[PDB]
Amino acid sequence: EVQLQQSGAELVRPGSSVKISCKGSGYVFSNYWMNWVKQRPGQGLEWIGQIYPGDGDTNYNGKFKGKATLTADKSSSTAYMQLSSLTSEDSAVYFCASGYLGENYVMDFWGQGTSVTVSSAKTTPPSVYPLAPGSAAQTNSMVTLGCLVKGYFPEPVTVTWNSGSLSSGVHTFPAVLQSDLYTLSSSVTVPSSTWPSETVTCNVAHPASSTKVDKKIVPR
Amino acid sequence: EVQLQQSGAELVRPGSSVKISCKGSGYVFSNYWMNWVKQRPGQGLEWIGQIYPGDGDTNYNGKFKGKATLTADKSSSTAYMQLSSLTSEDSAVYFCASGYLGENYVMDFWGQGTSVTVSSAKTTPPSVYPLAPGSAAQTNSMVTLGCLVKGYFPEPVTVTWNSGSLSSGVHTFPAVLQSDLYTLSSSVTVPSSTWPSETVTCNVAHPASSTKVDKKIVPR
Amino acid sequence: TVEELKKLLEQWNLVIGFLFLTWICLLQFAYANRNRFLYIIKLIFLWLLWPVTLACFVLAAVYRINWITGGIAIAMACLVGLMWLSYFIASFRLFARTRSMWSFNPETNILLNVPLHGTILTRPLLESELVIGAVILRGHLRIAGHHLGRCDIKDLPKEITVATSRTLSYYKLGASQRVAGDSGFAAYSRYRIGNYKL
Amino acid sequence: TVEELKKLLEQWNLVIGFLFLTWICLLQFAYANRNRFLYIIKLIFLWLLWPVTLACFVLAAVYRINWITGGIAIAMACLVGLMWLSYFIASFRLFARTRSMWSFNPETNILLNVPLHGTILTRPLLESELVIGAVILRGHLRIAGHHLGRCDIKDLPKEITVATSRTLSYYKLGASQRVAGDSGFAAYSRYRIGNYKL
Amino acid sequence: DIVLTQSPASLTVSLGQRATISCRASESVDSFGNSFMHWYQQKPGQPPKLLIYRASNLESGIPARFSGSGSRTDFTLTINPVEADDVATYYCQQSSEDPYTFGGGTKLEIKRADAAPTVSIFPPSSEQLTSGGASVVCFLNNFYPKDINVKWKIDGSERQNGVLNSWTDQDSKDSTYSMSSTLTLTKDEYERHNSYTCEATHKTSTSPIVKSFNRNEC
Amino acid sequence: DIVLTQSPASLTVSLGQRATISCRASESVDSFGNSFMHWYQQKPGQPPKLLIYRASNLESGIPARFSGSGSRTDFTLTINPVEADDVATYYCQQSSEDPYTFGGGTKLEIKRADAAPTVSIFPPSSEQLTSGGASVVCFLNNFYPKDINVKWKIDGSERQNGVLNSWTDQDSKDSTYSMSSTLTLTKDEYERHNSYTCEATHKTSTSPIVKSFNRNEC
Repeated sequence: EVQLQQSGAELVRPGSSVKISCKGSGYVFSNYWMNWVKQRPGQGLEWIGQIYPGDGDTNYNGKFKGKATLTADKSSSTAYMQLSSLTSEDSAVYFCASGYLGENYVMDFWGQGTSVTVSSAKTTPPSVYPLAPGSAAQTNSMVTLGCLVKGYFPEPVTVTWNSGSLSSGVHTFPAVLQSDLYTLSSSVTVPSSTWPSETVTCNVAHPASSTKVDKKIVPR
Repeated sequence: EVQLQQSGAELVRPGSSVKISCKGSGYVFSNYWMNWVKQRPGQGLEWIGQIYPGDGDTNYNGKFKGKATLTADKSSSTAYMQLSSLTSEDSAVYFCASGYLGENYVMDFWGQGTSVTVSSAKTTPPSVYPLAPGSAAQTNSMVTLGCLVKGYFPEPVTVTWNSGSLSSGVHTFPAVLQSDLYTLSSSVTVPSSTWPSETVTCNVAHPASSTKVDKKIVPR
Repeated sequence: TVEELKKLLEQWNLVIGFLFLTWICLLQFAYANRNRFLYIIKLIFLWLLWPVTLACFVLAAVYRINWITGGIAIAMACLVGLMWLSYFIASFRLFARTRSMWSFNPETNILLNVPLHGTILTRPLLESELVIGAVILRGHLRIAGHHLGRCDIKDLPKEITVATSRTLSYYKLGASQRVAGDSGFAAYSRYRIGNYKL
Repeated sequence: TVEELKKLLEQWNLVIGFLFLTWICLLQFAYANRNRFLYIIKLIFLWLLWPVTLACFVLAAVYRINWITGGIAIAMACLVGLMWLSYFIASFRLFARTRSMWSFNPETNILLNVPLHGTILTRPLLESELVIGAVILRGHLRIAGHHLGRCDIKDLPKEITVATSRTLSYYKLGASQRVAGDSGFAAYSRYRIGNYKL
Repeated sequence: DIVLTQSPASLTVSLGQRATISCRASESVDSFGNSFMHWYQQKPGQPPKLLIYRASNLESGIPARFSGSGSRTDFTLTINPVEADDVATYYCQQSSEDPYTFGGGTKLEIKRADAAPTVSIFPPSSEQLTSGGASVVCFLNNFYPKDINVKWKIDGSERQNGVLNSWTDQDSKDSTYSMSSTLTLTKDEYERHNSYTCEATHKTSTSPIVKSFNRNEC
Repeated sequence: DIVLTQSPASLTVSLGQRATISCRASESVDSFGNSFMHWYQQKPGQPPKLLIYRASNLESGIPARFSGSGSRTDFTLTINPVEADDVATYYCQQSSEDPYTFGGGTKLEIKRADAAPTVSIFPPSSEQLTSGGASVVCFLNNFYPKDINVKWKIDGSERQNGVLNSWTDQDSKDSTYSMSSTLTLTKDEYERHNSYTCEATHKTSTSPIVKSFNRNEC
């Protein structure tokens, strides 16, 4: 089973350089091509260049010629991409793909993606607040609860409920930027018999600031 | 890693029939040929016949035509050989072999072998006795010990010392038939400092009669 | 008798020029893998010139300048007759073993007869091998470097390889390997060279 | 003028019979994979009859019965000259791309140029494919069904496939798989069809 | 560089019908004996998934509902049965020349039955109050279509500033939408008024659904 | 049926020299373009191991010290370097006709330096005595060559019956032999005499090595 695993999240100041990693397992890494597809958060995909670890031959697109440098190491079975002279335009998600037969013109299996943010804003730990129907609890046929995550940077953040044991009726709303800080909301619905019989909790994981919060919610 | 595993030991009365099993793992069993090589204890190898599990095609030698029947099952990935009208001549060891590419004229990997004994003698549990230098212990530069296994049937029997932790200077002598019973001897040598500092033991395992003996030896 | 012999000589020069043109076209483009139409045309010329060659030799044998050219003409006639009958014998044995029209191709001497999905596909072979490899390469069977169609690892457990004289090799499936994609490795090893024809 | 014209007609009949015999031998056995000696012989006849065919056509053009056969002779002469120059152009481009003597074989239009252990082995190809499979089968490399020698999985990470006009495909190693034996699956996928010649 | 153009930029189809996506090209795409045209499917948060390669071959592991069409100037991706899991953005890519230019992208939408939104208003928590602020959040779940707006008023005074809206992508099970409107204000200004209500209007009904509360019962 | 004949039936070679094994055949072995001749190595207790297939190809996993020769009438297995682990029985097999007849088998022996046998006599145990018998065992370990005999006498009376000899196969480390001579007698008859001794003579010395004991010290 061939697969590709990249690094995590990268946050670098403008004018600096970043080195994205892509490695594969289950196949001869030296005989397979790379693609390094770039996708802006608002725009579509954009090809950058290819690299063959067997002989080090590298092909480029022309727009990224000099902006991106493709290097590979056969001993570690890992491919690298160096992005120098980074600006706010370079903030995008990069995917590395390869073919089943090792071809270069077909992209079969991809990576999970590497999000790169180019900004001068320092990381800020998220603040988690509970969201309950304080007025009268609205004990109707089906009542819903919520988890607010406000004031964090940068993206992304993972929100789950009771360690993933409640995946029904969950809606994780996308975050919106506000004064260099993101605000994210998540709403979940539960049967009126289950709440408040069992105290449910919303989990927040922010790897950029290492803020592991497990705040739980109760009636007023 | 392709491999072939057969059954254990078979002891059948003359005039009866036996069914030897041979199965393989790590390859498509339906596309590989069998050989079923027969080797007498005193004579050499002797080919019997081939079988192709994909279509059930069976080839024979002519001498075993009717004596041996080759059958295979694709669901269980196991090949079978039925030997009817057994006599004392049929007492031999049978090996099943196959090729790396699934060919029939080349035997690459074989099985551990299946010993078949055709006799009317009932199984007799082995009797284990110690063997020590009773006269004066002969405490010379290097003294040796022994383990006697007399009165068992049929072959084979496995003799080890202290669960295989003493494999240096060990000589397991072949057994000889005597009045329908076999007598086997095994001698081991140990440094004069080790004995009798640690009481060594000789292990005997006879799967035919399920006689597990762990008799240990001490000075007179 | 001066001008008419020259006129007929010019006609024969034009005729031999036309036959030279046909010879060059046959030797330059008439091949099975280059032009099927020209391949059939070359076969037709071979089949129609064999009896014409025999008749020309017997005509050059019945007439003679001396009893030297007659013996040479007889030798040429019997040699081409032997070649003719040998070619028919080989082609008839080939077409009795297999059921393909490739048996009459002088370019090929070894033929494959792999049936894929009920149709016996015939492809030429260059050498007779104990084991013949086969790759899939995303659902495109390529036994002996011959594209046969779309298939996966679940192939036919039998192959037959015919030759001009005897040599009806029988093969069977073996050594099946799969990859992350839709490719494969399963080859065919020969186990019998007997039971000729069908 | 009666008997000598008949005698020369008999000589021409014997000559045309001999040329028919050579034609039949060339069309029946003279092939690259059937008889190398006869293949070289057929090449020699082609190379020596091309200028002879051109000269015969110009001779049949300078003389005429009327101004109808002259135009036909001119057309045949220019057609065979065009074919001659086109064949030389194609062969010269082929021999400038690769470095093999197979460039002059009319039977083959696609050639492989795999170097195994320092020697560029040339094998004919029938079709141009995106990916070309390769099996080992106990240490006998069989790229495109062509036996090349003894090798194992540690192959050459490059292949080139030449054609008559442009089409210099470049391949690279990929999809390497091993088995319990000494066989393999590693194929070659094309990644560039540019940078012609060497 | 081939400039690939997709039409339409956004397409909506009823559940059970067929979808047709066309990708225009600047110049000829077919190479010598090959097309080198690919179609990719990308879900939000997931890497692109290859559907059709060479414009006529189905990718392994992909259901047989995807097919390709066109030759050397146009390429069409056809999905005869459409399912709730088929919502994504489809891209077209060419691999005949060195620049591997991608398509503009086509977002596929599913036309389903209208569903009334579920309005739930959540008053600010005490943790927010002791932190130094007060934010009220209104949740609208299980509604369709996308067109919806939220009206915020306090004590009869409609407010424009401080409200942030976040629309979720189409679900792969029931194909409904979810949106949240958060009004972040200061603590003192939050207690300067009396009533906080959330009014959500939708095309499914002429009367908007209202959720209201006060601070004198909490 | 091809009757394969091997010559010699048993071969001894010094350590470091080369071994040559020839396998005769009844009729022609080579088929149409192939030989179908195989060489196998079988150790005692282990299945046969293929060394050379088609009489000219080395088997994978086998050291390059094995080579094949001959064509269509004879086949020779050559081992240029011989090692202590090369002791086995070598067989030749043909696979050109339906009956896969095997060869007669050639046992390979290693010629090493002479070693004096180690003589150790073991008196019968009390467990044997209470079981109902009494058996004395003499052990001869680390000797070479095979030719050796044991003389059994009690109180000056040499005994022929009741002695069983068992020779072990050649070791793969020091290439020496081991043998055991067991004299199984009855308990009462065992105590009817006084002395029990084991005399082992070998070509390494004109004086045999003697081990003796009595029952009045045990």
